[PDB]
Amino acid sequence: DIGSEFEGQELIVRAAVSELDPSNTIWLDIEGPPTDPVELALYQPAKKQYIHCFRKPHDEKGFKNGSRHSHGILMKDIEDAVPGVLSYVIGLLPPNMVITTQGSDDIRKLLDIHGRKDLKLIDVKFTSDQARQFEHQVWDKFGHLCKQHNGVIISKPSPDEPHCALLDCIMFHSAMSGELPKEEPIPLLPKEFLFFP
Ligand SMILES: [Mg+2]
Ligand SMILES: [Zn+2]
Repeated sequence: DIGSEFEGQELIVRAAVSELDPSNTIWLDIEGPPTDPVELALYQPAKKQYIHCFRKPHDEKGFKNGSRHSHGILMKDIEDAVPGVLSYVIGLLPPNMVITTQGSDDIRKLLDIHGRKDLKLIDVKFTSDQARQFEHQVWDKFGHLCKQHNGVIISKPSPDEPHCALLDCIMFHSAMSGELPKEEPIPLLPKEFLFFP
């Protein structure tokens, strides 16, 4: 408990989680399977804020599937992610918090694995077309928020846009609201802390 080389990261995450208001809508999305997640985002539109972090997968062979066909995150761009950050964020979430999601199955599993059966999920149950209404607009306006999706998406016309946990949250909220947010949410976790020097 005393002397950790990751004391800073821990304090940063604690400070970020303390900013979450359990009275407001909070979105959560992950990329990667719930057993080996590689990207996590929480987004609270009412406070114009988000928590966003990464982790290196433990199953590198399995990671290839999501990388090529879903999220487009290359191993090179997350191999230096500080381990445990993603789990620490989940561990700190307030008791019994209501979390908004699109497609609850994998998130439920993720949270259950983390022993967070107390967290409650709303699934907005969008169709794919509904969920991604604002995809191009979100990448145009907010794409600079995540530069970690550099792999071309293969179809197992034109390549699909890769899925980013953060931009997914933003575009899902935009779909629910009918419009993109006023302007630019603010990161609660400084990017430089998500990765090894
Ligand atoms: Mg997603
Ligand atoms: Zn991303």
